[PDB]
Amino acid sequence: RXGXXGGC
Repeated sequence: RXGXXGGC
């Protein structure tokens, strides 16, 4: 998810 991405 783009290097992490914790919400959308």
